[PDB]
Amino acid sequence: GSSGSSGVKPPHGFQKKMKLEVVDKRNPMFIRVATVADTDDHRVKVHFDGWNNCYDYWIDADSPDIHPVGWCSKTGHPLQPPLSPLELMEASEHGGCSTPGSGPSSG
Repeated sequence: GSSGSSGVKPPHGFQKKMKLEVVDKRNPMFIRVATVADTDDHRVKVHFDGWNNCYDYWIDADSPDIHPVGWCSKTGHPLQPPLSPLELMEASEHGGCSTPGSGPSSG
């Protein structure tokens, strides 16, 4: 492709498959990383890396709570890391025996 030209303007100013610091609705004093899954007319589905998709919610891209990647420095507020690299591992069925990890020693 890449044959021609196509210029347009953004609806709010956000993109998909990107990162952004979102303020936990339930906790306005806590912020974590997010991932723009889908950008609506005037909204954007912010998905918290790890946190069960269910958590995901449609937040206004123009919302004052929404902050760009690096808003922790601007204001100087501490950022909290997302879920563990094992908490997002779903549909993991392990069908096999295991060995006991216990057995002290004394005499």
